[PDB]
Amino acid sequence: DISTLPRVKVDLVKPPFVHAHDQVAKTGPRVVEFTMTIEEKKLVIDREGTEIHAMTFNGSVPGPLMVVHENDYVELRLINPDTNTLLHNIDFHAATGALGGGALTQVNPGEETTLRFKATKPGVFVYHCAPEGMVPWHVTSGMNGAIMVLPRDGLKDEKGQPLTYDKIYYVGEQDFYVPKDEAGNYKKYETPGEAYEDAVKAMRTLTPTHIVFNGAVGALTGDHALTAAVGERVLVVHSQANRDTRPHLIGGHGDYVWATGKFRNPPDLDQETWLIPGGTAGAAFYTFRQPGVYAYVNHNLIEAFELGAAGHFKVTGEWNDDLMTSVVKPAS
Amino acid sequence: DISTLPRVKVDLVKPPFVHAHDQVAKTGPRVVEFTMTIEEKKLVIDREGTEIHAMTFNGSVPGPLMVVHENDYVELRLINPDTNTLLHNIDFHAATGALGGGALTQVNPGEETTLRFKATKPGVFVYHCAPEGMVPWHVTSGMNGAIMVLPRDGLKDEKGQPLTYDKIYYVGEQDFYVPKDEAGNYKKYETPGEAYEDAVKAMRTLTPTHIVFNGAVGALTGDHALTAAVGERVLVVHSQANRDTRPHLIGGHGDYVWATGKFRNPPDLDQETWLIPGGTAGAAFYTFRQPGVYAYVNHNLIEAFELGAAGHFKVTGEWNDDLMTSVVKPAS
Amino acid sequence: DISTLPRVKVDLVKPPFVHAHDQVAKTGPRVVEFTMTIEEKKLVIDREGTEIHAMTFNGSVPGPLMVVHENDYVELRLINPDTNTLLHNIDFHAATGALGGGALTQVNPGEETTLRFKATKPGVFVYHCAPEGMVPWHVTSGMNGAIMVLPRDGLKDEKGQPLTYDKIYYVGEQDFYVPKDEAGNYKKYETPGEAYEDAVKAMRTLTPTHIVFNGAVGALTGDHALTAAVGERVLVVHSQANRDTRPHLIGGHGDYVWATGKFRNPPDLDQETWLIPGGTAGAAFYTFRQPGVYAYVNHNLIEAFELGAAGHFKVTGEWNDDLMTSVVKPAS
Ligand SMILES: O=N[O-]
Ligand SMILES: O=N[O-]
Ligand SMILES: O=N[O-]
Ligand SMILES: O=N[O-]
Ligand SMILES: O=N[O-]
Ligand SMILES: O=N[O-]
Ligand SMILES: O=N[O-]
Ligand SMILES: O=N[O-]
Ligand SMILES: O=N[O-]
Ligand SMILES: O=N[O-]
Ligand SMILES: O=N[O-]
Ligand SMILES: O=N[O-]
Ligand SMILES: O=N[O-]
Ligand SMILES: O=N[O-]
Ligand SMILES: O=N[O-]
Ligand SMILES: [Cu+2]
Ligand SMILES: [Cu+2]
Ligand SMILES: [Cu+2]
Ligand SMILES: [Cu+2]
Ligand SMILES: [Cu+2]
Ligand SMILES: [Cu+2]
Repeated sequence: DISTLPRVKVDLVKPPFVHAHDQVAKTGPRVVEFTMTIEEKKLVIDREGTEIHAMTFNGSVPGPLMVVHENDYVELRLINPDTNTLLHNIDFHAATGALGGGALTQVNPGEETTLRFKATKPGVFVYHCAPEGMVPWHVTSGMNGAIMVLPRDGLKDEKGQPLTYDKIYYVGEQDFYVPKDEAGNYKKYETPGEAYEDAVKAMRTLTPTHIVFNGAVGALTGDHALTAAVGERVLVVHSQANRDTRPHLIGGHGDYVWATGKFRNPPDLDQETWLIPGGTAGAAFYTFRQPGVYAYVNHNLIEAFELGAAGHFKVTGEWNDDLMTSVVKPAS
Repeated sequence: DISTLPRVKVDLVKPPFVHAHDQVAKTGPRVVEFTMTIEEKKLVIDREGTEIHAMTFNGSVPGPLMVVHENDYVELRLINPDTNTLLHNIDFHAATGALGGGALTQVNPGEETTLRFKATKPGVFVYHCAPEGMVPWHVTSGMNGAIMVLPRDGLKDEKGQPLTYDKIYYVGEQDFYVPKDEAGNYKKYETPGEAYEDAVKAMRTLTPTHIVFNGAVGALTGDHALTAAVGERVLVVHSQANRDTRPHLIGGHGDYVWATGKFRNPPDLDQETWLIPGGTAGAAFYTFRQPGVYAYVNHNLIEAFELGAAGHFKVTGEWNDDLMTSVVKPAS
Repeated sequence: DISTLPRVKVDLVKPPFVHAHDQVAKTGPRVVEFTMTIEEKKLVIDREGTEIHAMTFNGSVPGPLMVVHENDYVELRLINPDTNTLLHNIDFHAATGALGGGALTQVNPGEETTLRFKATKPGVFVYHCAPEGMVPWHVTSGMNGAIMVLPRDGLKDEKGQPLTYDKIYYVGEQDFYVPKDEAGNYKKYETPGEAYEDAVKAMRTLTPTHIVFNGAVGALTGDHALTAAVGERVLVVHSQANRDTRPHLIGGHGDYVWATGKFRNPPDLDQETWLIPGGTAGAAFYTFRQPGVYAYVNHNLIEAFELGAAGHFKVTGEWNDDLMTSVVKPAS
């Protein structure tokens, strides 16, 4: 009887940060209550000032990472304020039935709904908006995030031993398809209905104009670089709701990787790069061994360095000359 | 001595259906006899009426699924009637030697041939036409299918326990490259030789115009939706002879997935989405838990909803409110 | 104390050949000394005579395969002669820290440097140039190769039994983005600085003009076909520093495949085709069972047969009619 279970209210945080949770479940199964408010908003996505009309869960691209344990119930109150213009819904790849929830969560502006589903499978999973007939437009406008369903006894390695992270980050990777005129400059639009056909045309090229982490070129750099210390164990959850990606930590590895995100499977060890298929979340665990700057990229390096799919870690601590050293510095 | 083995003649069926077979082999090794007749034919592939000249095995895109057991012999009589115009052959990725058979099966119009090969490796595998110098043109004109080589003791899970499907479907995914003029409309051609250079030009864009299941937009919908009941175990074989895909059951999962199709490997568990590389067949096993409509898609959602890579399941049975429910239906 | 370890100097060979090494380590850990000299040079990459300005390690595309054992130290002397024009460096995906070495190895023309790193993880790994702000340009100009870090006790199968190759080949796959004018012909450039913006424009299409093995269309064919004999065990290392590929041996299989290249993981068995993500090296082991010509391809068959991603094996020995035979040769 679900009414007999504890309820716990989660207050979400903005990516790449993740709301507080316990890796090993400290309670029995619970109804975990989340609220998200849809926000349609202008977002500047590149250094040139390109501005799009983003469609967001909770004001961010990606939407926030939700975290529960296997066999918890996820109860989401989804709010579509009357300041928005479009119909929206939500599909959880973690859920079973009704198109992941999408068939049950269609909200016009000025409406809300509450969905509950049982998180029966452990893993990281995409969630995204999916209104009938408009699905890729909403997803590729930024309306996607992820949910992590932890095993009740936390993560395990390929031998069944515990893997415990000290820090977790959520990197959402977004492909945008900003319409171009025949000279190649972006077009802008006066209403969503006036934008729709050229959004479809742009999408049908299958060639993103921008591929970004955390909603914009450079978002995970500078004062917003990811951080760690030598010796810290970091889990990086990475999602891509629409297109394949191939994450890579420049100067590091994925020590344990669930490339397709599902924790009942043993992780892949020692990865340089891994393929997260479009429509999937994956997760990589790494223990930092060296300080300094790292780049975390999609290793289509054009996508990373020309289109935006690159962020940084800043790692503090002691340099290990046994692992790497300059024997003779560059010289004539 | 192969002449001492039983022969069994298989009568193939049109995809997405699969000819009758036994999961666990009820006999010793056999020579399994198949016949396919090549048919070049016009096919309408979209709702707009776009018509291409398809190149088919047995009149369908994809060609039919062949099913044998490991260490059976596959004996294929391949017929190229004189009503066709082109040379064709067949390459089985299940086979060993002679370019998968292609070097031994070149048939002009008005010819036939018979190939035998031993199915030494269990899995689902692509087969496709591959005439020297014209390979991607034939494949991307629809001339590809798949063969399933079952282990003699049927499928097994990651722990070695049996996995028995109640139903099986074969979804062939086809990328088409319909030539476009500089305004973007499709061109049509008067002979295959007159079409060849612009087919090559279209292919070299690496951007399909259409990506379809079972040969056309919407083919696996309406009266031709896939079906199941709550509690039924379904295997979905999915092939893509030329380009990567990322299948996903919207509202469901791949409970056990051989993404790259080879049954000696343990399946991946609990997948949301999986990557089937171009040139591969994969297979996903799912037990339905909820009734209703599901969409089965390539989860590049542009490819699914704009280019055609989407089909439906219609599932009968009882709704489980424990797994999912609307707590508060959409309202003001 | 690294100074107490043996040093061994390796003399590299041109791909697809691989310098001599032992699979099972015959010594304790060593400092393995390599030297590479960067060469910027013109290369003709197709049958039409298209000529690009390639950026190479050691004069080849790909750069040579380096081979060490786990927990050896790799000490690379990297030389940038004054006959080159550009700044270069090197990033090893096998290494830990300093962007894989790139932060420590920036060499102007007329400079050299020596980097040492400990090869702590077994696998095949990409290495590539990565100068800040110019990364995809150098990589997609050919400036990438691979390193194999063997387990000290050699390769093992999924059950922990030895896998010993008789021959090894290194296939580097290169995506080139030759700039096109609005009629579609390639452009040529008078200096690297004058080429840079249109190189970036070409790359941003995400559509390679050429995808080649060993630096050119047809490079691994004819007198330069790969060779083997029936019964020989062959390891094919395959890298792609920037874009996904899907290798396939036409007429064969990958009997044991590390698609993402890391030997602590069990190999995938019986693969037809496998996905090597951009930014990764993979390795496939096969025992030949039939003589004749094989094609080794990227199984996007457009990429293989139209853009260049195809090579050949020529295999000597006895034909096995049990595995495959023509029962009735093509006839009227
Ligand atoms: O708790 N049964 O899904
Ligand atoms: O968190 N200690 O494994
Ligand atoms: O190529 N990714 O959908
Ligand atoms: O080494 N990563 O580009
Ligand atoms: O979902 N396996 O990582
Ligand atoms: O039955 N030997 O392949
Ligand atoms: O088919 N019964 O497992
Ligand atoms: O991107 N698939 O070949
Ligand atoms: O949830 N599938 O788009
Ligand atoms: O081929 N492994 O699914
Ligand atoms: O040998 N420690 O990396
Ligand atoms: O090299 N003999 O296994
Ligand atoms: O589609 N490969 O990057
Ligand atoms: O069978 N390979 O194209
Ligand atoms: O890296 N696993 O092949
Ligand atoms: Cu929406
Ligand atoms: Cu989805
Ligand atoms: Cu054909
Ligand atoms: Cu093939
Ligand atoms: Cu360089
Ligand atoms: Cu790299």
